[PDB]
Amino acid sequence: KETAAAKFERQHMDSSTSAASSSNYCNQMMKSRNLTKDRCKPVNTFVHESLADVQAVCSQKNVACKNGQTNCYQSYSTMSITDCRETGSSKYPNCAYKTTQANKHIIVACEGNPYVPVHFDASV
Ligand SMILES: [Cl-]
Repeated sequence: KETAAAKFERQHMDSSTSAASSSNYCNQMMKSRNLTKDRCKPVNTFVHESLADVQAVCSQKNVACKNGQTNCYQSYSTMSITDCRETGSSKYPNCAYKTTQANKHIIVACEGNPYVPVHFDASV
């Protein structure tokens, strides 16, 4: 079984680019991060910052999670992110995503020792 921290990295980290450079980014990344294997994951955000910078959010601003838990943290800085969401043309096995690039604060849920991101809650 994948660890929670490892799953977060696979689903949400893309430090290799500064930003999505085209409309096909999400189609490509959703496939390669294995988020379309058996069904199309409907919504997924990638963060275009270093792993260290995202990990550091777990010692930034403590805020409530949407679900009412208290282990969420909001980045002090905006970060480059890409939101990927399925479009109406999407039909497994031919998933199709809209790519939306933005610079926004991220909110992550943190757990463990080391205390690291395990869920992507939202951007603001
Ligand atoms: Cl997400």
